[PDB]
Amino acid sequence: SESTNEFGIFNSLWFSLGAFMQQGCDISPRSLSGRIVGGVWWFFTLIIISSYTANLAAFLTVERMVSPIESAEDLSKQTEIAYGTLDSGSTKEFF
Amino acid sequence: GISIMIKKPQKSKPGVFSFLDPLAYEIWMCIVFAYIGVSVVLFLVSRFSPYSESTNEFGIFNSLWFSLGAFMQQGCDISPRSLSGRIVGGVWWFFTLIIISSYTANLAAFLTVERMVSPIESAEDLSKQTEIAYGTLDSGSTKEFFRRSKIAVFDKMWTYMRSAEPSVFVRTTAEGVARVRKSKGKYAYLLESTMNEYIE
Amino acid sequence: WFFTLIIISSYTANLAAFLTVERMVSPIESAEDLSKQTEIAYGTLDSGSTKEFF
Amino acid sequence: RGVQMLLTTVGAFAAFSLMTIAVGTDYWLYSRGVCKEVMTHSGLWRTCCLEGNFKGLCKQIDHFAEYFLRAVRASSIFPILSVILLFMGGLCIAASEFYKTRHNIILSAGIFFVSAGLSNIIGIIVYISANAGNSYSYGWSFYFGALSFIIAEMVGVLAVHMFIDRHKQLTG
Amino acid sequence: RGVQMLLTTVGAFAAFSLMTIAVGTDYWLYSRGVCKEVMTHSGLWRTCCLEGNFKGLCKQIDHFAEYFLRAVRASSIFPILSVILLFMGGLCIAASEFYKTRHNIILSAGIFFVSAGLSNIIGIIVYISANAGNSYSYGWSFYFGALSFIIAEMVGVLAVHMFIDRHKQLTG
Amino acid sequence: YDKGECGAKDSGSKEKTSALSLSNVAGVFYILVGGLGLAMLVALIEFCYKSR
Amino acid sequence: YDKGECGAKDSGSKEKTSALSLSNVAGVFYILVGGLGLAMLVALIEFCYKSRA
Ligand SMILES: N[C@@H](CCC(=O)O)C(=O)O
Repeated sequence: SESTNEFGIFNSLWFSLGAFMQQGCDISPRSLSGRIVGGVWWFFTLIIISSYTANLAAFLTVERMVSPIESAEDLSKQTEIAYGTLDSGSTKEFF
Repeated sequence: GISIMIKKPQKSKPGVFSFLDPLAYEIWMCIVFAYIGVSVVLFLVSRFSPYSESTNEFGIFNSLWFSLGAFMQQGCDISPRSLSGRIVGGVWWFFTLIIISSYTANLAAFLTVERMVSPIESAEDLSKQTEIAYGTLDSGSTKEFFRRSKIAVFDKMWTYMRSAEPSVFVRTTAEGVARVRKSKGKYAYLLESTMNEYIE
Repeated sequence: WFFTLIIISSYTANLAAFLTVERMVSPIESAEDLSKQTEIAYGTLDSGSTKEFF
Repeated sequence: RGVQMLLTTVGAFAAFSLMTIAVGTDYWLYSRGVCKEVMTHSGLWRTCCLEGNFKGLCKQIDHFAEYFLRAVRASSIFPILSVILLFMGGLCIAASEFYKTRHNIILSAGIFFVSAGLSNIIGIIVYISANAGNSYSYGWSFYFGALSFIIAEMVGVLAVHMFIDRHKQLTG
Repeated sequence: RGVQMLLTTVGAFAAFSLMTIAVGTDYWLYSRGVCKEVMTHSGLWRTCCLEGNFKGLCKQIDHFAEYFLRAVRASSIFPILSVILLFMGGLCIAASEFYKTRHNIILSAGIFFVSAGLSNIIGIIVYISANAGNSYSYGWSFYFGALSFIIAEMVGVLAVHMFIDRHKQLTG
Repeated sequence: YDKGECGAKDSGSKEKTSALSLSNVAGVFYILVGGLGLAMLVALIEFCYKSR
Repeated sequence: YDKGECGAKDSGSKEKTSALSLSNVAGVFYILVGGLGLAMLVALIEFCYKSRA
C-alpha cells in the first residue's frame, strides 16, 4: 500500500524549496507529523526574511568608509603602501 | 603627555532569544488566544448543518491547520466555502497583515538607531559634551596648567572644573581610578599618559 | 523565485531609507546656526551703521 | 462513543470555579503602590499593601473622545458577563437530561462557552491597555483566567462534537 | 537491483571514517594564540602551535542559562553521540545477512542514520557560537564533518526506499 | 551666560528605542473580535431562513 | 614590557563591520531542530497503534 501519497524525496525537496521562497506549493502533508514539520519551517523562513530586509534597510541609511590603518604597528605589517620621511630632514637621522 | 582615561564600554553580548525584543511579551502572549479562538469559531460555524454536515472537509483538525498557514503568509490548500467562513478568513488576514508589517518596521528602526551612536572621539568635545564628568588630581601640575593656560577650549574646561561639584579633584590616583571604575560611563579622569599606559 | 526575493526586498529597503533621510532635514533657525554653518553665506549693506554696531 | 457525556459534564464547573475565584482575589498584579511607595499587590477592585509596617492596610481602587472607554475598565463588566454566560451554558447541559429527543437544548451550550471566552479575551486586553500606562509582574489569578478560557474552549468544542454525533445517527 | 545494499554499506562506512577522522584531527580552526602571538591550529580538544619554535607543541584547551551552556561546548557530547549512533546504524545493516523475515533492521538503521545526521548540525551551531564568545579560517576537519553529514543524509533515504520496495512487493 | 546649564536642548544624550506596547496596536484586536461576533450571527439567521 | 598582560584587539577581521552574527539569530535554529525532533515520536506512536489492529 506504500507510496499512497505524493511525498517522494524529489517532491519533498521541491515542496521545501517552494516553502522557503513563499511560493505556491500545491501538495499538503495532510498528516500530523508532516504538518508539524511544516509549521516550524514557515516560522524559520519568516524570521530570516524579516531580518534580512530590515538590516539592508538600515545599511543603506548611514555610511562609514572605515580607515584602512591607524598605527605604526600597521606600518610594520605593511602590505604595499610605501612610506618614508623627508629627505635631508633630521627625522631621517633620528630614525 | 597628559592623557584622558575612561572605562571600557561593555560588550553587547547577544541573548539566546534577542530576536523577540522588538515586539514585547504581551503581544506574543495574546496572539495565542486570538489563534485559538479564531480556529474554534471557524470550526463551529463551518460544521453547523448547512440546512448534510458531510458536505465539507472543515473538521476540527483541518480547521486548526488552515489558520496556521494563514498567519505565516504561506497560502493554503483549501478555502472556506460559506459567506460566514469567508468573513472570518478576511478578518484574520487583515490582522496578520498589520502585525507582520509592524514587526518588520520596528526591527529595521531598532537596527538603524544603533549605527549613528557616534561615540566620544579625540575627547576634545569634553569641552562641549556635559553629560559625562571628568576629574583631575589635587595639587597636580594639571591643576595649575588649566588656570595658567588660556586657550579658549581649555578656558571653558577650567570653568567647568571650577564650577562642577562634587569637585573634580581627588587626593590619590588609586581612589581616582576606583571612582572611574565604579562611576562607569558617566565619569572620566585626567592623568599622565605614562601612568595610564602602565595601568591599562 | 530567488531573483524575485532579492529584488522586492531591495526596493522596500531603499524606499524606507529614502523617506527616512528626509525627516532629518532640520532647516536653519534662530540665526544660531550661522555661528557654525558655512555652506551658507551672509552679508550686510555697506555704510549702514549696522556695520559699525557689528 | 457515548461516553463523551461523562467528560464534557466535567470541565464547565471547574472553569466556573476558576474564573469566579480569579475575580475574587486581590493578586492580579505586583507593583509599587500605596494604600493611604512600597511594593504592592492588587486585584480588580482594591489594593492592599505589604512589605512594610502598614502590611495589611487596604483601600478601594482608584477608579480614575476616548474618555468613555474609562467606564469599561471601571465596571469590569466583561468578566461578569463571561461568568453568567458560562453558568447558562452549564445549565444547558443540566437541562438536557430532560426533554430528550429534542437534541437542541445542547446546541446553545457551545455558543455560551464561545461568547464567554471572547468576553474574557476582551477583558484581558482592556485590563492590560489600562494598567500599563515599573518591574511589574502578574499574579496567579491572571493565569487562572487564561486556563479557564482555554478549558471553556475545549468543553465547548467537545459539546458541539456531541451534538454533531448524537443527532446525525437519526438522519441516516 | 540488490547491489544498492553494497552502496549503502559503503556509504555508511565512509561517513563513519570521515566522522572519526574529523573528531580525531587538530584541523578545525586556524587562529592566533600561544601554547602557554603566532599562527595556531585547533582541534576540539587541544591547542597546538605551528609556524614557530614551538611547532608541534600542544596543550589542553581552556574550557573556561548560558551558565549551563558552557558545559555543552566542553563535553562536545553531540559529536560523540552522532558517531555512536552512526556506528549503531552501520552495524545493524551489516547483520541483515541473517535473522531475516523481520525487516526491522533496515527501518531502525534508517532512523539511526537520520538522527546521527541531525546531531552534527547541533554540533556545528554550538561550536560556531561558542568561538564568538577574528581573522579565523576553517580547517579541513570542518569540511570532513560537513561531508559526513551530507553522506549520512544521502544513505538513509536509499535504505528506507529499499525497505519500502522489499516490503511493498507483498502487494504483488 | 556663566549659569547656562541645559545643553540637553541640543539632545546631548541619545534615547534608545523600546518594544511596541500592546496599546500601540490594540485597535486591531477589537476589529477582529467584532468581526467574529458578527460572523456567528449570520449562521443562525441562515439556519432560520432554511427552517421551512 | 613584561608587566603588560592584556592585548586582545580585533585583527585580521573585525566584529563591528556590518553583518549579523550567527549568534544574533542563533535561537531560531534550536527551535527548528527541536521541532523536527518531536515529529518522529508522533509517527512512532502512530506505528504502535496500527501494529496491533
Ligand atoms: N624640521 C626638520 C626637518 C624635517 C624632518 O626632520 O623630517 C629639521 O629641523 O631638521
